Amino acid sequence: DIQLTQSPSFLSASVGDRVTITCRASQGISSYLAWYQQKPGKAPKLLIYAASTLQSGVPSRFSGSGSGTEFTLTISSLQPEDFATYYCLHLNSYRTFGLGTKVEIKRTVAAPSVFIFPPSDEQLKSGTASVVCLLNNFYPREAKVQWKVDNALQSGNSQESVTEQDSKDSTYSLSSTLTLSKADYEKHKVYACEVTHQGLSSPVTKSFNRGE
Amino acid sequence: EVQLVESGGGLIQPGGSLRLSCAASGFTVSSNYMSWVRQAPGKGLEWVSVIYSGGSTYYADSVKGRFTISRDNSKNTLYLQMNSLRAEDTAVYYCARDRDYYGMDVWGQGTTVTVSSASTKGPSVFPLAPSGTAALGCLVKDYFPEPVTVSWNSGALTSGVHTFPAVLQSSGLYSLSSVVTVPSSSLGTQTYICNVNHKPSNTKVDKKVEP
Amino acid sequence: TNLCPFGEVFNATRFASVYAWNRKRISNCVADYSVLYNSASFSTFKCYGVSPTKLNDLCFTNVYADSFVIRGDEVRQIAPGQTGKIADYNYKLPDDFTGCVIAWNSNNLDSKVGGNYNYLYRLFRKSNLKPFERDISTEIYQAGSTPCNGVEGFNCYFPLQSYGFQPTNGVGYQPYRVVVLSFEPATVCG
Ligand SMILES: *[C@@H]1O[C@H](CO)[C@@H](O)[C@H](O)[C@H]1NC(C)=O
Repeated sequence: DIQLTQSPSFLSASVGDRVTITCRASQGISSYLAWYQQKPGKAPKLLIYAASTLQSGVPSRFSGSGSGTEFTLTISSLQPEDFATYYCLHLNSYRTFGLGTKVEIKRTVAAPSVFIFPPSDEQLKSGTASVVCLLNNFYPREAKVQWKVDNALQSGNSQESVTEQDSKDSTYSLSSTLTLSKADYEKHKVYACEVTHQGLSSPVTKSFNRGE
Repeated sequence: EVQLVESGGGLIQPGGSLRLSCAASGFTVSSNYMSWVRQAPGKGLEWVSVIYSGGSTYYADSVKGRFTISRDNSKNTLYLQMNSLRAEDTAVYYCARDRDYYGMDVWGQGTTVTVSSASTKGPSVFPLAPSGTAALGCLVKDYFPEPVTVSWNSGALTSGVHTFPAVLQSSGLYSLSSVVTVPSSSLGTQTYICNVNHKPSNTKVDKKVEP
Repeated sequence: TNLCPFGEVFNATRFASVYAWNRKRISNCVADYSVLYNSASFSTFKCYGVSPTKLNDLCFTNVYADSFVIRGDEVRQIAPGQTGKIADYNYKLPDDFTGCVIAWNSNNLDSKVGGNYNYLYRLFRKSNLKPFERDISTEIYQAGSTPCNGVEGFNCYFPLQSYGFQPTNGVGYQPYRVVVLSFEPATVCG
């Protein structure tokens, strides 16, 4: 049991840059390592095997290098079609992939615009309340939604998802849903989501009072 | 030409069993190392199993005792027999030709396996009602299985639309949101309808979204 | 009265690649195996036919000493009933093996800064070896339906690969030297 750790999980860069992705083995594994590329909705592709050997037909800007404990994959001058996720893999009577590195398009910081949506009367009739918080067109990816209910910080009753980088402005959007039974939803007044983000000087809170 | 095509994926209940097939061209399956690799929704690649040209087989711990890799030389086809399936076995399954030290150079397009107790169900669509940029949308809640398609004004409204990845709730049903931002000046003058289509249940919903 | 030359197999300065594993035939001599077993310099000393401290008390028609180098994680494959690239394609012990498997880390001798590429093992083969089969072929391996005609390419692979032994390898990837003693009108006794 040799553990592979790939870093970073997310890397932002621009066309023409030199990007470096690292895979670290808990023990020296010589050249028993390969690198793969995967674009969304598509099958993996082999890039490099035996640590530094470039697979045939793979552009020469891709190169790999490894000592035994530290392996890096280097894209010498990033091309638009190189935005993708990259996985290192280790092998011998098994195959083990690393967690992966997503290479994303760099751009300037952009604060989200924040909206909160109360549950529709129609859904309430059915006995559940969904409160939704939208964070629209922000960059970078990292953002914190904190649901507050009558100023009690909520935990364990929310799920969120995030879009892929937008094809025209390279921003993300995020949607977080807070789910309550109707009875619980009726036993509280102020519903808020508080958003922390690098493009905001202070956290921004959008809220509403139940039934106003 | 060189090709791998994987079929056999579909919906199955926890505890059930399913056999995947991978039909190859341009190389000899029984002459090669052959792998299955999978990818759960929104997660990384996980190696599953390998067969050596001489017939030895190996398995990831997470499927050991439940999966069996095999092949049929006369059909140049590779198989993965999956028993005692679990919800977390839900993934796209790929086969690859495996060159060992030299890596996996030829991949299939993948086949989808879905393991779930849930039974087919169309979504409820609830408005995400708005309060120079306004936001509105539709909450597409409690459907199964994936996917749904969402459009706005029958395709006429595309700018500013974000349709978010579905989440899988603890109920076993899926929920998704689709939103658009518009000039707030148009909230009183433009009709905004979201068109929700869930073919597995043959369900179509248009829902007008207003203040 | 004469001593079996176990020293010149265990202490040989150079060891074979596993795919071309060496075989030494011990005949017409006396052997003290409890001196091997009392060496306490071997990380592996597993005997499969009969007790190791109880084998200085037996006779055999012929004793074979096979020796080679493999990586550490592969030493477990040198046992009856195992599978893997070594057991399947390089050196295969029978299911009814009677004998002893001895191994020790040889990182000090068989790895080099920069990497020692002299030790090779068979990577591609259509079918598994029979017990005690030695395949020294270097023909190009045909992984598809077109014959290779001695040219590496798509579906045409050189069948051997080299372990890159470096001293900074983890011990599972470091070189181990292995000696396999198999026990076959007596010629060798204790
Ligand atoms: C190998 O050499 C050492 C040093 O002389 C010796 O003690 C040992 O007995 C030798 N090994 C064998 C198997 O004779």
